[PDB]
Amino acid sequence: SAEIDLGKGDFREIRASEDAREAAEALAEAARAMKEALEIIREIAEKLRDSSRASEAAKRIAKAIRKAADAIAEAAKIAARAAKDGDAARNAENAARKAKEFAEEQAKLADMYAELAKNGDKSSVLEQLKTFADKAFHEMEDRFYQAALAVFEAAEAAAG
Amino acid sequence: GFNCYFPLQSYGFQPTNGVGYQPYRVVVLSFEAPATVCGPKKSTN
Amino acid sequence: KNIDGYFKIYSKHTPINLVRDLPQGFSALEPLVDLPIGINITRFQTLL
Ligand SMILES: *[C@@H]1O[C@H](CO)[C@@H](O)[C@H](O)[C@H]1NC(C)=O
Repeated sequence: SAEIDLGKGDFREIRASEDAREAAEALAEAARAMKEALEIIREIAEKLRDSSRASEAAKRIAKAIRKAADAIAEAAKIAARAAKDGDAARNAENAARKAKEFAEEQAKLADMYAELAKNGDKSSVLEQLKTFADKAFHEMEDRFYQAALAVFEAAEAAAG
Repeated sequence: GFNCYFPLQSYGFQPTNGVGYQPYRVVVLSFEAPATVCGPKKSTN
Repeated sequence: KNIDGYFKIYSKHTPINLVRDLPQGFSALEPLVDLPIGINITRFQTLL
């Protein structure tokens, strides 16, 4: 019952055992990190305008993907110990692997695309930026959502 | 990858996906020699 | 014949008691269908 604009607009303040609440602030290292990631990459999806900005913007994005990579794993973890249930906890540890790695794989790659935006040869590299960022932005929200309800699914498993 | 991309892209359709992400069904009918397709003209008593 | 994109077709079937002469008869051919197919027709070949 808390104003958080997730996918399809579902809004919550998880009502379960306090570790699931702790899987709501530690997951707010992700739940607040996802909905911020899909807003600044949303600023880079087409408001990408400057090669000079492309250098450090992708870096902050890459550090945010890197931030997101080890945030989504950090959200999917603590519930699985307080999870009375096992079946609904499988996805989170998978997402703790899958969502982290998929974010991780681009988190480094965004850096190798931030370095290519570092020097900033706007003749072609911006077309690199525009193609993976949306690809990532499509991938990150896809990866977000898959965890974004699998991370609460473990918190749901961690209810009692 | 890495400056090389498939011309494809997968919609990820899961039971939980956002309502704006869930699959939607769309019909687009085109209007446009003899003209044969005609609306039903209702008769009368 | 094809007019106004309508290829009309008229037919008529009458028995034959003659050998090889287009009979000195008289019959009106009548419509069968009015095909609304927009096709140029300049050539035509039969099928047996
Ligand atoms: C006949 O051929 C002409 C070629 O100029 C074409 O424009 C026209 O559509 C054709 N008509 C039909 C009924 O196929």
